[PDB]
Amino acid sequence: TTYADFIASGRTGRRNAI
Amino acid sequence: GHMGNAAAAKKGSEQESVKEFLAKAKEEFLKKWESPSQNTAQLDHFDRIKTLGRVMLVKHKETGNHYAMKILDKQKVVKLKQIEHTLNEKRILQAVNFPFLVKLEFSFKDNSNLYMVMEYVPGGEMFSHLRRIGRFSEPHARFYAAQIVLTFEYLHSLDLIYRDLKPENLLIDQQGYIQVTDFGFAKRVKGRTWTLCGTPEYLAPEIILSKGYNKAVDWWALGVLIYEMAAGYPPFFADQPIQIYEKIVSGKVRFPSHFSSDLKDLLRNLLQVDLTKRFGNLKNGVNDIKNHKWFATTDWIAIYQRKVEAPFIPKFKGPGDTSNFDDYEEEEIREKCGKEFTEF
Ligand SMILES: O=C(O)c1cccc2cnccc12
Repeated sequence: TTYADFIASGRTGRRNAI
Repeated sequence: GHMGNAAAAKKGSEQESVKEFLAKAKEEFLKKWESPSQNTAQLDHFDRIKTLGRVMLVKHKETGNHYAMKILDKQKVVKLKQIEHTLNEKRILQAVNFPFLVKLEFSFKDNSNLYMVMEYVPGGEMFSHLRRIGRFSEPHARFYAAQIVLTFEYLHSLDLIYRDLKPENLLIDQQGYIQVTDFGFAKRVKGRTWTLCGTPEYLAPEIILSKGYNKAVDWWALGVLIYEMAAGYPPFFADQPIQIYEKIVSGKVRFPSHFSSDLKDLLRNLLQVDLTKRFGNLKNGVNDIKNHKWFATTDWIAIYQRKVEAPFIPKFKGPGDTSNFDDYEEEEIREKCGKEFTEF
């Protein structure tokens, strides 16, 4: 599922800027 | 047509009143922009409480008011090539005035650090609430979105591009309204600009593709934010940024099945790769967004006046309560780089 893909991305935590 | 006479006259009059408000707000902004405030307090006026450079909860010794104190070591700003951004962020913060922008109450510097003391927003980041709750209902998402729309309408009228919209940068105050923080990538550019900056999930395609770009990147970012608030995850993600960027530029976006048709229509017009079709970038400006069906129930003036009952009030265990913020380390606080920071 899309939600599962999101968890698998490893980018669920706070995201840094470039 | 869509609107009868009465609604048409009401809408036109509202759009004219916006113009009149923005005109006065630009006058007020430019006066402070052209003569910024400096050295309005000092460190020993404050007890340091807890880490939230660095941002610390502090208590003003004489008023007991709490503040978030951003502490920046000058020599460390220099080595990281950030003098102009730091100067500019402070300059912007002391010149703007809007109900959804965090308020710089004091600033000062000393031999080692620069200090920005703003109103403490005790509710924490939207990011935490969104991950915890999972996703926001469309009315809940819309209440926040309306505040960003108004805030961008304000900033863009001052020729300010914000460039780092994301839930991490949106604080929730004690009444449940948003306070935008972190103007470190904002810039006062009338035309185009070219800097590669922002957060991967939120970058407009024209940034990724190394084009000159304009304030339309903020409207793209609003589309990403609305989607993330209502889905619980962003419209473009992947393991690594380069794969996210391929998705962003692809011109394709998929929506959860619980998204309303109105919301999908709005997002297809914000998340529009074609700058000639992207809402916020057309002849009708921000009005294409404000008048969209998804915002049909939004009373824009009531949002601005903060008269709308918020859908969510973070737990408020007291002033100086830090529980909506997470826990961090423990550093202490020690002339360096004097010329570089004269204007601060
Ligand atoms: O200005 C900030 O970045 C900031 C960061 C972390 C917590 C904050 C609480 N109140 C205001 C501002 C804050």
